[PDB]
Amino acid sequence: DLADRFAELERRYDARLGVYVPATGTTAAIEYRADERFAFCSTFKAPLVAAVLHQNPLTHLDKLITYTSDDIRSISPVAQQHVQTGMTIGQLCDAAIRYSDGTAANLLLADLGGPGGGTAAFTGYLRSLGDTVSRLDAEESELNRDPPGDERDTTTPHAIALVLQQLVLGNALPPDKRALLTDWMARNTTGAKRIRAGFPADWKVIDKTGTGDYGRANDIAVVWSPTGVPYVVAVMSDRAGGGYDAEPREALLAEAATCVAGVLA
Repeated sequence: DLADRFAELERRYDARLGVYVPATGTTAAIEYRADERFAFCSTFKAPLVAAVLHQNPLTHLDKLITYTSDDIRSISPVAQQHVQTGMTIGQLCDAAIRYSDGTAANLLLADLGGPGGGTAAFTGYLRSLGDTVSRLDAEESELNRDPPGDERDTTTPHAIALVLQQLVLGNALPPDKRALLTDWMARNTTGAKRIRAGFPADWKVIDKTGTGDYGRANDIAVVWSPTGVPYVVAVMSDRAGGGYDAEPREALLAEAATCVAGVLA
């Protein structure tokens, strides 16, 4: 059965794999370790942008945010080029999703306001959507440690898949805001070797990745069949057993996604 295939990927990659695909009118749910916790890594940046879209009118996307060198934390491919000029909220949303810009994500968290530099506001947003599992505790920083077993900054494939489904396919955002989220995810630059690589080229794929130490490698996606039928695919992985320096394995996520594609096609 399907569980056997995922368990075989775990054995082969020396990894823990989590998979969830919400049930639909056309498919039963796919679940493997779907209610086990995995580090968000950068996958929270997609619902983060949704929180920002939700909390403001769309005119807010043109608000210019300025910041300094002291705000550059973690890989920030876009934000590192605009220290002098600043970036709009919309530009930050773009960067946070499409380039996993950490500084962009921290500035969006700030834009949410409230305690913890926005991490509470973000978590409250998830709570609002019906997610009582996921939590963000910590801003982006390349100095962050997050050892296995710590519940901080974690979600579950089940929880994050239901969130993404509400955001992109459901009614959590009005259509004008929904379209921006979808488009940013559709033009992501970081995901070509994960879920995208497990689905035939005639499927549409939009996604948001995350990568971390302990071999952490995640991808959350919405896919559309060649006949236009959408599904949400969350695949999360780590290799806590190999320690801090365990290599993330994108191919694990591609191959999990291949299994999923088989069930859905």
